[PDB]
Parts: sequence; structure tokens; C-alpha cells
Amino acid sequence: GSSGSSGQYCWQHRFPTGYFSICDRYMNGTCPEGNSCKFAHGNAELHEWEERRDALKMKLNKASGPSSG
Ligand SMILES: [Zn+2]
Repeated sequence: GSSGSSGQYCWQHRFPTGYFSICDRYMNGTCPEGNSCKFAHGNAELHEWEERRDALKMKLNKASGPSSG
């Protein structure tokens, strides 16, 4: 209604350490890590993560190196 109908998004969660998957522990019920976890904590959360990280690439690039062990 007010403050913009569509111009209002509420997505504030942890940052995706860098992984793009769901946390089995969290999905099961409880997770050991918690906030400093590398996995996602809820289908919804993941969605946001994919973005949060997609923001870094704004300046970062893929071509970095082989890093073959
Ligand atoms: Zn976790």
C-alpha cells in the first residue's frame, strides 16, 4: 500500500561464504555452525545468497588460475 507497493524488499540474512547449496544439518532441524555456516539455512535464505554473492562479481572475475592442488 504505502512506502511503494513493489518498491519494498525485505531480504536481510547471513552472507554466502561462497557455497551454493543447502545445509543438511539445518534442513534436518538444527545446525552446528549457525550463522558462520558455509551452507544455506532454508530454501528461502539460499535464494538471497545467490544474489548477495552475485553482487561481488560486479568487480571480481572468474579467470584467476588453475590452482590444481
Ligand atoms: Zn549449517
